[PDB]
Order: sequence, then structure tokens, then C-alpha cells
Amino acid sequence: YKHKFDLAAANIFGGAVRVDVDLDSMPAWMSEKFILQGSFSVTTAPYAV
Amino acid sequence: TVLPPADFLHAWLRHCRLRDELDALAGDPSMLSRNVFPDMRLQGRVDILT
Repeated sequence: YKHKFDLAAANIFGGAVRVDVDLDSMPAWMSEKFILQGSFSVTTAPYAV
Repeated sequence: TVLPPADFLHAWLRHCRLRDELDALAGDPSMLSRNVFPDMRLQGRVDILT
């Protein structure tokens, strides 16, 4: 069972890690600063048409 | 309920000029607290953008 443990460990995770995790592999919208623009002005209604 | 009837006439004469004197020292400006209306509302264009 140590022989089976050696060959099974070398079979599943034998090479390099498959999870690349690198910004070009991630989706393209992962590089922005979330621009917020506008206002919440509170004024009066106009009194003339 | 205190004064005799003779004194109450003199008190009433000075009282009647008192009422019209508080008429004079009150004024009638008006037209500034009657022409304001509850007109308040919020508007705006706020959004999250990349």
C-alpha cells in the first residue's frame, strides 16, 4: 500500500499545478476602478410651464 | 370684578385704545409665509461604470 500510495500520488498530481491563475486568463473586466459619477441634487419643482 | 362702575368706564376707555394700539403694533405684511409651497424632490444620474 506504500507502493500504491507512490504511484497514485504520482498519477493524480504528477505534473505542475493546472490552476494557472494569472490576470490574462481571468476575464477582461478585472482591471477597472469602478468609476462613480453623478449627483443627487434636491431642488424644487418649477413653477412655470 | 374689582373696580366700582365709575372706575370701570375709565379702565374701558383706556382698554379700547389699547386694543387698537396692538392692532397698529402688529402689522400685516403676510404674503411671504403663504406663498411658499412644499416643492422638494430629488433627481440625478448616478451609476457604477468600468
